[PDB]
Amino acid sequence: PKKTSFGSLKDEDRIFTNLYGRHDWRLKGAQSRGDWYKTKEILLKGPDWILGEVKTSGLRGRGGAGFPTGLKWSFMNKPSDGRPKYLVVNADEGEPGTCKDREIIRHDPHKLVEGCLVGGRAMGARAAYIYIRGEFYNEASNLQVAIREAYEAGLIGKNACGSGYDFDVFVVRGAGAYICGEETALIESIEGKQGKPRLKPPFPADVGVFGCPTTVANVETVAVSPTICRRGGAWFASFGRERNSGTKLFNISGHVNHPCTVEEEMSVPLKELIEKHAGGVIGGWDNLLAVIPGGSSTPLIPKSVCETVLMDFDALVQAQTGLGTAAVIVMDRSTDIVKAIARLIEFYKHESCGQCTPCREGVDWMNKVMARFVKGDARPAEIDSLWEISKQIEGHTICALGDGAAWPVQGLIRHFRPELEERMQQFALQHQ
Amino acid sequence: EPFDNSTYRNLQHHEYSTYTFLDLNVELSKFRMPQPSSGRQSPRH
Amino acid sequence: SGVNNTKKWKMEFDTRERWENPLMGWSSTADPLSNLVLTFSTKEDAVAFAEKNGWSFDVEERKVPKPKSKSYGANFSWNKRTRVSTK
Amino acid sequence: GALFVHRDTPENNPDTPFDFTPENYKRIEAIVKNYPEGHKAAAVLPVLDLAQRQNGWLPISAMNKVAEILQVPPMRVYEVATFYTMYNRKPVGKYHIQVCTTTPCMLRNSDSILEAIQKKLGIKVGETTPDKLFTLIEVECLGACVNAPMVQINDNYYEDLTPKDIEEIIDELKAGKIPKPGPRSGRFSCEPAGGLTSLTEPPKGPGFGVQAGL
Amino acid sequence: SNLIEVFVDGQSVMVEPGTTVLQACEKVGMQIPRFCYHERLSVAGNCRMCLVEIEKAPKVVAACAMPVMKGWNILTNSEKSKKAREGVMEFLLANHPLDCPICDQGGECDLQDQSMMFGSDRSRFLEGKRAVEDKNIGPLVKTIMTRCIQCTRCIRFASEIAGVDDLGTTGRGNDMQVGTYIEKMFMSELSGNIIDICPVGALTSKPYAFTARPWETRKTESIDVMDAVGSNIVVSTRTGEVMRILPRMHEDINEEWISDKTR
Ligand SMILES: Cc1cc2nc3c(=O)[nH]c(=O)nc-3n(C[C@H](O)[C@H](O)[C@H](O)COP(=O)(O)O)c2cc1C
Ligand code: SF4
Ligand code: SF4
Ligand code: SF4
Ligand code: FES
Ligand code: FES
Ligand SMILES: [K+]
Repeated sequence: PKKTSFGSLKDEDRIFTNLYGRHDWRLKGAQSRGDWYKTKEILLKGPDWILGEVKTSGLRGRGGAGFPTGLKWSFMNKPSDGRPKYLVVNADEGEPGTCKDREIIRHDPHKLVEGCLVGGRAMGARAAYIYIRGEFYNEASNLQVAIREAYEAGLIGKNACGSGYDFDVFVVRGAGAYICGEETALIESIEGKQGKPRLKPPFPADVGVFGCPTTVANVETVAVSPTICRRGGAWFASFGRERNSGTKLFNISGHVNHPCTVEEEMSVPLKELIEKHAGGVIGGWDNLLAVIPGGSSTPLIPKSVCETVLMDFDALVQAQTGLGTAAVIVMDRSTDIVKAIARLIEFYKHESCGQCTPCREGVDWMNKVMARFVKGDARPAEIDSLWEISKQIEGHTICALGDGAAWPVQGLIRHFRPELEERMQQFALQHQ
Repeated sequence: EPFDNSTYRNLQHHEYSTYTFLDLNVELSKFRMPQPSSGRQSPRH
Repeated sequence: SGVNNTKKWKMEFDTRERWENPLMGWSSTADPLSNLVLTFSTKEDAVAFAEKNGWSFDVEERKVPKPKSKSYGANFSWNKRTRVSTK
Repeated sequence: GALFVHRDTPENNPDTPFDFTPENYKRIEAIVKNYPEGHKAAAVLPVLDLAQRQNGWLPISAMNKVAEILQVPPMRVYEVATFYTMYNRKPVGKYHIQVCTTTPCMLRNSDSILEAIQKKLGIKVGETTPDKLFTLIEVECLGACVNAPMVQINDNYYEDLTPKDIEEIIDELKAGKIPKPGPRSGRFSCEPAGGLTSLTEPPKGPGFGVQAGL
Repeated sequence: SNLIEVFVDGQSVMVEPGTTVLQACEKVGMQIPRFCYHERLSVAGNCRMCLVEIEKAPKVVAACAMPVMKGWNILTNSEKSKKAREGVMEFLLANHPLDCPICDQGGECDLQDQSMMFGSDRSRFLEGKRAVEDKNIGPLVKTIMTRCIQCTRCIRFASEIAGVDDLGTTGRGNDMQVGTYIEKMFMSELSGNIIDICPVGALTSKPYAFTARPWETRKTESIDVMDAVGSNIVVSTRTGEVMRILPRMHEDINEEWISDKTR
């Protein structure tokens, strides 16, 4: 009744069993990979069965949400209320570090659309609007090949996988705005409006895209669905600890030996994972400065604390960092951390929509004062001010991008304070 | 026939056309189950 | 948009003539009572002052707001036309 | 310039002639068919993308044309044009160079990618080459930070670039030859240099986890 | 009935379901600070100035668009609500150009009076600012877009009320600008109304511009005659002559909007 052997998960347990597209990445080899088999029957068996399978599995918001799959699927099962319920799968993946999903749409796009049809039965809906990013035009065509055969055999559309249920999904391209990855900025892009994040209520279960109920789930939720429903939610939940269980794609990346996309088991000590994933941090963990296993909207953790932490959603936030999409970015001693957040805050400045004020001029302010940090035109008090400023932009924003702006820089203030202290002290010291 | 670990089966990542998405979409228009009527032609209508 | 001024009744009068000064051009007036904006908590107290020193007076009703039925979920809809094109 | 206001340019103003091709006319009919009736304004995003790809950059006369055929107010489709990143409001070169210099990709020494490309072209980041081929603008990642440094060229992005490799592929593009996009190594997408931790054993077949009437 | 009792900051009052928090606050008399919300206009929830902390919650609730629940204590004067108020208020005011003596909104500016009550007493900004190109539309309304706080009230009062597509929000982030992109001249019959809805001097009246200021004017109310409607209006005599016309609120005849030919 225990799984102390956290780690060492093989390809047969990875949800995207062909995440590198080595053998017939399309659905033609996927029906030989397990999915599309016995799929309409579990679909027709029960909408609450579908959420039961995802609840027994227990995937929680691996696309930076921390929300259990069972919870968001269960809020949906309300009977058809005339307005046409849909699904929407966030495939923007524009966060710096989020690239594991970009690989699987090129390699496992079948489970993307198969997860929609089985997941879509859970609310009794009729169609869906997968939002693959504009830079992912190659991904979009790969979905299109996957969806055409699904339409042709009835797997998607009317008679879903041969069950008589009418459920489809239209693949539409993006325009490379990272904000459109927000669960609320996603709505406007689908219905043809500037991607300015909306507010809740109305919730996805209530008015959403086109003013009707529609799930806005990540790549994983549909992608895992064929694997954690037919093969078994208990099979996935067998790996991993309580709540945070199973395996997720790890985006070991950054200045590391072998930056790869590995779907190793989750809820594992982070130490030996990225020590074995990319053959270890390039130059070693000793030469390493700070790995960020959550990605952009996640606090950087200093090298010493990276040596002693588990990467699950619980344990990482115990270390005050986020895990989000498991975008494991590595950055070592040679590069200066203030320069790291320099490019990070610059990305946030170019992705804010300016809808809500605290993010609009706020993310502008972080870049400006941090720009002084990099050269060193500040004072130790100004470090406190930017932390105080980061407190003000925390929470007060419409969406979590402003909150997502705080987490990386806020972690710096608590963790790499002396590194910032020497950064702006040197500028004035040798200026005189 | 069997699984091979040293091929880029997704050569589409390297070869495509200028219009890829929509010529496949006009093919998608074949099934494209009819969408529910909203009554009005648009919010202004 | 502030509202913390429409809460009191006031005693104000009729405006007499305002002839420009032969010099630089100040608005010379001979209406001593014109600059007599008083304050009143309620109209009943307002008329009480008016009748106590009997003065030719008229009434006016307190401008009362109406109920703004606001629903942010309405701003997005499927068969309802209150959908907003830009926030 | 990043000036989001129309300064009534002599050529790219309403006087510009725009015509959807009859092939594109039925193609955009398919775009409209994708979205439900009563909300057909949803096509302001892809039809504008068609209007761009049809005429290289996206002309303003297209922005006026797309307004009426999609029965939307002009200001609305202007908003889509002015926000959604690339959406070139001004004329763009043949190869829309999008240098990914964001933090994970910058940490992998994409800086040398930016400056060497900017230097070998001579032109600064921004304006296009005199032969209207390459126009380089620093942008954030296309979605491949798992991969080594990355640059989006024209409509295609190259991965696993090297401070030496990135020049070679694009001077080939300058000379007309078109190298294939993707990682510029044995890496198909991002496989580890040491080995293949993922997809080493054959994938599972059918018939797994049969829960009674599964 | 279905009326729901809510213990706003103590005192408990019933209210119809679906009613947002502001209507509950003003039901008592709590004038909650707001910029992007006007009574007869769609909700934006953008300024984040009406952020007030609700009891038993780890996050500050956006009172603008949020409906009220079965029993809630609106922490009006709590430190968390005031901290949220202070953070966003200096945020709007940060990039605001230093032209209060120049801008006509002086003395009738929400951004001014709100900072007096709900505001700091100093600054913490050390960097530069952002200046916006002044969009030129109309010989009747003046636009100083550097002063705009992007509350988008103009665009909503345009598309919903005037029913005409005139203004946009071109740009993105700090560089997103309210305007027409391509140059135009917004021309509605009620075009002279966005001047009053504008919380700042971003949009002002050209003829009245640089002519008179609040404390000089002695407002006198009357009705419009240019139309058979008879719109209630406010006259702005300063020293023996009329400066500007304000649309007195009465609902039935004209609400608080008057057409150009009357103002
Ligand atoms: C600032 C921000 C950016 C996001 N960007 C993306 C993105 O690019 N792609 C994506 O799939 N989800 C993105 N998300 C996550 C979505 O908001 C949302 O969690 C998703 O639709 C459902 O995730 P889940 O299925 O893990 O619950 C982002 C979230 C935030 C707060
Ligand atoms: S926080 Fe930023 S991205 Fe989110 S709504 Fe506000 S301005 Fe837009
Ligand atoms: S709008 Fe701006 S410049 Fe004008 S009075 Fe108000 S704060 Fe001052
Ligand atoms: S111009 Fe005025 S009304 Fe319009 S968004 Fe700016 S501040 Fe608001
Ligand atoms: S980091 Fe270079 S592609 Fe996103
Ligand atoms: S007034 Fe409620 S958010 Fe702007
Ligand atoms: K104004």
